[PDB]
Amino acid sequence: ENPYERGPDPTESSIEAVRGPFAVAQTTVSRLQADGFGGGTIYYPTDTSQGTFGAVAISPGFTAGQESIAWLGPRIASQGFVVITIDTITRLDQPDSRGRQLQAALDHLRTNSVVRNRIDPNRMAVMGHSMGGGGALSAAANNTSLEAAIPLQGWHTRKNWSSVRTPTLVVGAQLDTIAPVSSHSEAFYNSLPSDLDKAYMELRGASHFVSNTPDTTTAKYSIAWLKRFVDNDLRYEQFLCPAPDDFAISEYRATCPF
Amino acid sequence: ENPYERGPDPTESSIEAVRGPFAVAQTTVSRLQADGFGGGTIYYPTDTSQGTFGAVAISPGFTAGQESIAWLGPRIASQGFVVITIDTITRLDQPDSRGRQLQAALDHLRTNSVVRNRIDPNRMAVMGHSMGGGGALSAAANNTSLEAAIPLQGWHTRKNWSSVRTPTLVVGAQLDTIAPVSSHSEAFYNSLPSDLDKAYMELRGASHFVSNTPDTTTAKYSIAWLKRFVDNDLRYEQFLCPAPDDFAISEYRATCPF
Repeated sequence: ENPYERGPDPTESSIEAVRGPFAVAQTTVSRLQADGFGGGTIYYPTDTSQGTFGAVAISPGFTAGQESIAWLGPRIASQGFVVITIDTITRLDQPDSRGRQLQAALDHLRTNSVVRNRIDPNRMAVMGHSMGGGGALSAAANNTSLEAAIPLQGWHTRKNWSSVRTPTLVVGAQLDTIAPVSSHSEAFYNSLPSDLDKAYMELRGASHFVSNTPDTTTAKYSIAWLKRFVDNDLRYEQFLCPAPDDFAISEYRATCPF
Repeated sequence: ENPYERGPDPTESSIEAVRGPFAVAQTTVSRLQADGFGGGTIYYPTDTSQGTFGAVAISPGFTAGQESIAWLGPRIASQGFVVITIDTITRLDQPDSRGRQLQAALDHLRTNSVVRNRIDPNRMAVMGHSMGGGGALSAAANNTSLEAAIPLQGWHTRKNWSSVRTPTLVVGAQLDTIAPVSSHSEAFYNSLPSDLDKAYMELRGASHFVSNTPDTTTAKYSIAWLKRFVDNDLRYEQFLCPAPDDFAISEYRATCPF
């Protein structure tokens, strides 16, 4: 029996829902309380009766604040995760620094009074938009114990991710002109190791900013990826393997079965 | 230019070599000659043309002698370091006492006629196996001027190392049942300050005693860590950031960029 399974068996409706089965609360980490990042908001399930949850840190991109990624916080946490949306030390920080800050935010959770007993500190994951997605890849490259990484329209000068050992879902936007998929997202996917459990999902017709307001395709597959790899939850593989038949997806690759 | 750089530009071959680019000589410190430790062997480079070298002290574990870590002495010294492998005052000394003895051995070097003019006493580091690695962590916490610390399969009853200010590489052995990584090595790493330059390297399939005979993965990354932090040698950051791909490493984390 998988001890990390949380919540009832999933369906298309359950993974598409704006709020999953877990009621959520939130707490604020001030810039002064944040060591190594710019503060953030932690969203967590209030129901502790099924045990501890994996933890996820999410970074915004260049010039952006938590508000550009905030919707992901409670939408993911309500599926059974402790999720921190961060602000960066400055909004001009580059991807490598964003990766250091994502790790600092995860480590903050280990001692945070509100959530220390709610997380399984051994099961953590990273996500981010654009430079924040470059930061998520950097954080995985620097920490092979992370269970999942999800760069959303990621931007980074670093194109070679052969060092990553963390299952990674790369989400590109077809019409992205800021972090074009050919030179960013797809290049990242192609340099991740052949053997790694990974996937590439390109969002049809989407601009670079698709992640900055609610997008059901982004949410449902991020949830499935986090469930499958943070929780080792085999109930969620069905949404990723084989490729889903989804008009919202213009290209797809995945190393199924995982 | 960094005045502390020593030796040719590094490669995987050079950091993996049993003997690096510097020829070495040795001198013995008798138990009677040793103030605050049980004696030792000092290995040092004979090439003085680049100036003085940083110094490193290495402690064995409980019940063990210098011979259980001796191979590390000339292997590290041949990369450009003055390295003393110690015996402890008694074989039953506990971790904090081993830390005091590591510092005493380092402080000995400035009084030793053979090597006193070969060292930079402002650039020193500590290492040790099991209780000796607990001693290295203690010595680091108790001397914020130390430049690097490397506990190898460290054992300590103290799990909270939040006061350490010295860049630390924690080397775990995946299958260790004596100082299991979950309750020793990883607990130490997780409690080191988030802001500290630090790394955790887990040796795949390794037992507690992997450090007691030559292990190339242990040597190469210890050398890279000492270079990066004792010498501030940026030529060695490439081996530590991002996670190396070695098969012999089952897990790696580091607070890159340093």
